[PDB]
Amino acid sequence: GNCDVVIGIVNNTVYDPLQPELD
Amino acid sequence: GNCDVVIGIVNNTVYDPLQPELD
Ligand SMILES: *[C@@H]1O[C@H](CO)[C@@H](O)[C@H](O)[C@H]1NC(C)=O
Ligand SMILES: *[C@@H]1O[C@H](CO)[C@@H](O)[C@H](O)[C@H]1NC(C)=O
Ligand SMILES: *[C@@H]1O[C@H](CO)[C@@H](O)[C@H](O)[C@H]1NC(C)=O
Repeated sequence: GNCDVVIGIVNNTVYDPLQPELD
Repeated sequence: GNCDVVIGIVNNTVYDPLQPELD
């Protein structure tokens, strides 16, 4: 989904640890 | 497994998110 439908929402960054792994 | 063992399996491409970032 996109952040244009959900009734209650917040802003935080999903880490996806692989970026660290790649570098 | 190996592709031969399963029945009705269809040739297709599976995409990996990690490879693009690495390159
Ligand atoms: C009620 O809940 C919504 C999320 O569904 C939130 O945006 C809102 O701030 C809340 N308001 C009150 C008055 O509880
Ligand atoms: C699926 O059904 C068709 C019927 O035309 C058949 O040719 C095919 O062998 C079947 N798939 C199998 C057994 O995986
Ligand atoms: C595609 O499927 C056929 C099934 O007859 C197989 O012979 C062929 O090797 C497959 N293609 C691949 C692995 O690229």
